[PDB]
Amino acid sequence: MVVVGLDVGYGDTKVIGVDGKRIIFPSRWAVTIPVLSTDGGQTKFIYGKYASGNNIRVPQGDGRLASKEAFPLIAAALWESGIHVDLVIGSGTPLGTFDLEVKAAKEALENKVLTVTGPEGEVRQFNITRLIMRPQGVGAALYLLNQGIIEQQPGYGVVIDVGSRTTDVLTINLMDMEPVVELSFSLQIGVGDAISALSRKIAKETGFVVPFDLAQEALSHPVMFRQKQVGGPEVSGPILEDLANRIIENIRLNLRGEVDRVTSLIPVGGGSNLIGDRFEEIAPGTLVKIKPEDLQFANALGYRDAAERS
Ligand SMILES: Nc1ncnc2c1ncn2[C@@H]1O[C@H](COP(=O)(O)OP(=O)(O)O)[C@@H](O)[C@H]1O
Ligand SMILES: [Mg+2]
Repeated sequence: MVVVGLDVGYGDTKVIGVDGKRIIFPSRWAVTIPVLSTDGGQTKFIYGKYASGNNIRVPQGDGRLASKEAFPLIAAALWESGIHVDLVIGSGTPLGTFDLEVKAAKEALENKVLTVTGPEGEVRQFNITRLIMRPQGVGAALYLLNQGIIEQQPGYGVVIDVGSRTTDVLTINLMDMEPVVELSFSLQIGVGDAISALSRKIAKETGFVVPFDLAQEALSHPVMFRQKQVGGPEVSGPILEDLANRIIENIRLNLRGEVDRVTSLIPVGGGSNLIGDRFEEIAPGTLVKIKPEDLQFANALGYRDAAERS
């Protein structure tokens, strides 16, 4: 058994390979720097950073592995995973739809054989034995439980997963690491919002259209496109505080009175890299320390862990 843990998110796909190497390609694949192929040859796509264009595929849901917008990424994951196989895949999808979405994922990948072709004519064949699935938010909880960054006890943990499109909050009861369904939800407010809050912002003062990835970067660090130096953090406050507040307010709205049973607050996901610390005020000195580099990967890391435990 090779074990991979995989997290195909609207923005980035995240994968954890052999001896826990961390692959991660932007979640986008257009048909035509590897061309790969699930059809043996007939068909062929670029993925990741090197797909630019108009007829460009993307995920239309978080954690939707049975989706036809997802396959070429999964395929592309098992590529960069580094099998020198018989793999188990550990993954997640949000709690709201957790059950349906597990079902499709098993139909589309359990006991099936993804056959795939890259440069200089190379076949690789993964037989997928099983699919372990855990809700998004739980993946990240475990991994931190395994690392001792959190521990079991009385009270409730709140994993706040800042994503690219959605912010995904999962209230978990520490006694038993079981999610509290009624106290668990998804905002449709992510990082893009801060991004576009910026691309938009540029032209409405500067002049041209500032494209995706400079815009992404610009949230955390300054930029240049056409010898034009647009972007930077002291500007970026007025955005990310709103992004942050919107997220925060919306959490008080959902959680309420029940914000008193909260012992740990657990910023996770890529965006906690900008507005993470800002989340203390929901319930202060319940924050839980996590290495910046571990934030986009807490879930995948935990989906794989889960995979081994069985
Ligand atoms: N180290 C980084 N520095 C600044 N921002 C980051 C960093 N890593 C991730 N982010 C931001 O958080 C965003 C979303 O996180 P992520 O969960 O990876 O995407 P997804 O929404 O697909 O789950 C990223 O797209 C990126 O803009
Ligand atoms: Mg995500």
